[PDB]
Amino acid sequence: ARIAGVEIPRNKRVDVALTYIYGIGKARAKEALEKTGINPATRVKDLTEAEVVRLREYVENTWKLEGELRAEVAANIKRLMDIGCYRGLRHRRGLPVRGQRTRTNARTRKGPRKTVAA
Amino acid sequence: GKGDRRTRRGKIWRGTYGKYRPRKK
Amino acid sequence: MKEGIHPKLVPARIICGCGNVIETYSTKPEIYVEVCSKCHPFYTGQQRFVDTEGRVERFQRRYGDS
Amino acid sequence: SLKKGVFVDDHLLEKVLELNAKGEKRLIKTWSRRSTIVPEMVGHTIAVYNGKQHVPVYITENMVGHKLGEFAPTRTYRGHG
Amino acid sequence: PLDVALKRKYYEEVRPELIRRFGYQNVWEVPRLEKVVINQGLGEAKEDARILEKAAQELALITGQKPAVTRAKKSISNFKLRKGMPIGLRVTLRRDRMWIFLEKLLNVALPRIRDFRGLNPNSFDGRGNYNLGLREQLIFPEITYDMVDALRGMDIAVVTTAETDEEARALLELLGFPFRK
RNA sequence: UCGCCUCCUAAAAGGUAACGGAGGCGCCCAAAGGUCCCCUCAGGCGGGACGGAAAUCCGCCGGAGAGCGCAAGGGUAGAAG
RNA sequence: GCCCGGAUAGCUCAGUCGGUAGAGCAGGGGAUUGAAAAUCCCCGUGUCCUUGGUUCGAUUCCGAGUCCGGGCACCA
RNA sequence: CGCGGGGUGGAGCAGCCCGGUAGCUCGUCGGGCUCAUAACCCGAAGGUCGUCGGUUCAAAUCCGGCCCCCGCAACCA
RNA sequence: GGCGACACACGUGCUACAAUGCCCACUACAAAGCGAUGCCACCCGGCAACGGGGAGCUAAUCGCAAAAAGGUGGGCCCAGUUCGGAUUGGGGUCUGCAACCCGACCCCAUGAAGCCGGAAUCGCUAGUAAUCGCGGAUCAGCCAUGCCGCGGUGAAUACG
Ligand SMILES: [Mg+2]
Ligand SMILES: [Mg+2]
Ligand SMILES: [Mg+2]
Ligand SMILES: [Mg+2]
Ligand SMILES: [Mg+2]
Ligand SMILES: [Mg+2]
Ligand SMILES: [Mg+2]
Ligand SMILES: [Mg+2]
Ligand SMILES: [Mg+2]
Ligand SMILES: [Mg+2]
Ligand SMILES: [Mg+2]
Ligand SMILES: [Mg+2]
Ligand SMILES: [Mg+2]
Ligand SMILES: [Mg+2]
Ligand SMILES: [Mg+2]
Ligand SMILES: [Mg+2]
Ligand SMILES: [Mg+2]
Ligand SMILES: [Mg+2]
Ligand SMILES: [Mg+2]
Ligand SMILES: [Mg+2]
Ligand SMILES: [Mg+2]
Ligand SMILES: [Mg+2]
Ligand SMILES: [Mg+2]
Ligand SMILES: [Mg+2]
Ligand SMILES: [Mg+2]
Ligand SMILES: [Mg+2]
Ligand SMILES: [Mg+2]
Ligand SMILES: [Mg+2]
Ligand SMILES: [Mg+2]
Ligand SMILES: [Mg+2]
Ligand SMILES: [Mg+2]
Ligand SMILES: [Mg+2]
Ligand SMILES: [Mg+2]
Ligand SMILES: [Mg+2]
Ligand SMILES: [Mg+2]
Repeated sequence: ARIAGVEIPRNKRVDVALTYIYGIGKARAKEALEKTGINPATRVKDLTEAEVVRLREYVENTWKLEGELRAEVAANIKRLMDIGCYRGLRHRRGLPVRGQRTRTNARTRKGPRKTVAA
Repeated sequence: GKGDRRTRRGKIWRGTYGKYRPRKK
Repeated sequence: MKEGIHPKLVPARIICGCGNVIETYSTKPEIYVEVCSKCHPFYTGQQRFVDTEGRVERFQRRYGDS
Repeated sequence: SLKKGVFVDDHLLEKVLELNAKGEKRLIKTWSRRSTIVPEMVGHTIAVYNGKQHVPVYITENMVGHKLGEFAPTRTYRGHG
Repeated sequence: PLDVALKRKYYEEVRPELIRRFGYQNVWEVPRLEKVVINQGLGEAKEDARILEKAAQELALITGQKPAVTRAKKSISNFKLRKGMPIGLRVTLRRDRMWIFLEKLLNVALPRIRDFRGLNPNSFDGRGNYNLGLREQLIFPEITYDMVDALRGMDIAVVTTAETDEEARALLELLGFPFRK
């Protein structure tokens, strides 16, 4: 069944199937399992629709999540740019922010190669 | 893996300790 | 409505994070809905739970006391 | 980070706190990019240094903890071609 | 089936608040609510009307009524489109069946819309009807997510007897339409 | 260039020439035919997920500028669509 | 209009005493190569010109059928 | 003037018949092999089709004009 | 301030693409080196980095120290995943006058490319190659995956 936003996981496990939600996994996940007092080894396939509205309510309420979470990250950066700060100029030019080196492979942040002549 | 610091094996590689490699002998 | 190839649309039941919506009158009676906003969680019947704005707020407060 | 901390340079930290209660506000040239900014800095006009020259920067509330050399970038780029 | 809570809710407490607000000499002049028209434009289904037979199946489930099929008005090159083919399903519901559907849409559907900070309040058409549209079909109670092959949204038309939007905004507000203000 | 069709030349009936000005035909359709019943266009603005100048949907204005298998003309929604 | 002849995987297309489908350059996989090309080992419905019909059965029998060749023919 | 052909990546040719997806050789760019260059190998980028109209749903492709290019012709006088 | 630039291009590397594998728990076996301006046991606070407190050692006499693979047990069930951890958001610890440019680390969130790599091309003949952790030099801290060394487990194959 479906937790915050929509994000339906199923089968497999529950502690695992919690990760599949945006904002959640490992730590945040293994936590809400004990704090709603639910067995982590269960498979979300089967469990009482009770524990489900228990688990939904905790997770969905405790911390902000996939819709509102993502949009806040977006919102931090919007502010990191347009403030005019450096950390946000490396946002404007799509370039690596936290330290590192751009003479050679930035690729993850740089996109695929666009080769040129010599 | 040796690069995932959020594992036992990762920290050991990086030489560090923490929640995923606490120090108790 | 022409008679044939058509949903029945018989009085229903339905559920939520809330109790029933006993309006009902639908196809496929007795349906179970994830949760709503109206029933007043989530926006309508405004909770504003979990709420934001700390980021301009934060590096003010902690900052020169620390 | 620091915390037991909050490092600002006395040089201008003075000259800003001065321009607080004098009642007057001016354009202040600093070489200190190592220091932090605000709140008694906000609204002031500071010229930071990039290594080459002194660059005017307007201050405001969301500029909060950001070291003065953020808003004064060091190298020149303008693309490749 | 003639009872239908929202309909009830219109007569006792939507009309009265509407008279007392705009003020109306005549019993009729006050806005009635006619004809929500649901339309799925599907180019998605183009050469395949196999797709279509499930989509129309799906709308009937939510409306209690099957759509007719719109067909291609003219032939247009830049995206496929001989003038023959089916472009989409469209169903016109009124009178009860509109209400029983409108009800679920207000109480259930939009709640289950991801995020949803409220309906656009500029989509009144200026002569005081309101269109809105959805990006997926599984926000309805009648859809189980294991019956979805692929996600196609629709356009919802709502036609008010209200002559202005100012009036039409009120009617739907008081009816319970969540707005982004 | 040579037969056929439309428009001008053609002088408000018909007809009317030039190695005068311009374009089309040598098909097509078992529905694109008969009849009965319905239905009314292009376009403009406003609205609406993917929909963009344009796919579909809703509102208002729109008397014919759309359509009529193909050239032009005549004609035609009180239908020939 | 005739007579018949040419009818196959992707290509030449080869194979009609009825029962089953095949090779070469191709295409891919493997050795071999520093160059490529030989050579060598493996894998391809191609429902064999089309449809009713005849016996167990039909690339393979009969009526129409479809497409193409020189060779005939004819043309108010 | 006249009849026929053509104009498309940098170069040379296809494709235009038969409307819908632009191909080939060289060249160019990045990598390889070599001490190195060449040859050779593995990758790649690059045309809106002379032009303006028109026809169609759609035009390199069918039609009209103009602009070049090649070609043939221009006899009895 | 720059040596840290970034359309690109090459050498050396590291971490991987997973089930002879990943994770969590427990249970083991090394060597060589370092350190009383330093190593810091053990106690307490914190998820943790680490911070307090504080004992022993000029050190076969105390400390770094847990060796890791291995082992035992259970979990994952072939999935772009409990694979893989790049990137980014937020929150902190430490060094240092100072971490914007340019430190390392910890937590929370984010989770990318990647499903064994064209032409080409490198190392190794045995305690070697693979693979696994550990120490020092420099050093405030550290961009060390580097370098110089240490032991753990431990192949294949040479017709010619
Ligand atoms: Mg770095
Ligand atoms: Mg991992
Ligand atoms: Mg500090
Ligand atoms: Mg409006
Ligand atoms: Mg209206
Ligand atoms: Mg004739
Ligand atoms: Mg006329
Ligand atoms: Mg006349
Ligand atoms: Mg006359
Ligand atoms: Mg219109
Ligand atoms: Mg419009
Ligand atoms: Mg007309
Ligand atoms: Mg005509
Ligand atoms: Mg006419
Ligand atoms: Mg080259
Ligand atoms: Mg055109
Ligand atoms: Mg003569
Ligand atoms: Mg250097
Ligand atoms: Mg850099
Ligand atoms: Mg390296
Ligand atoms: Mg210790
Ligand atoms: Mg503790
Ligand atoms: Mg201490
Ligand atoms: Mg150590
Ligand atoms: Mg991928
Ligand atoms: Mg951060
Ligand atoms: Mg720094
Ligand atoms: Mg820096
Ligand atoms: Mg796999
Ligand atoms: Mg490799
Ligand atoms: Mg040797
Ligand atoms: Mg080491
Ligand atoms: Mg050091
Ligand atoms: Mg050290
Ligand atoms: Mg290190």
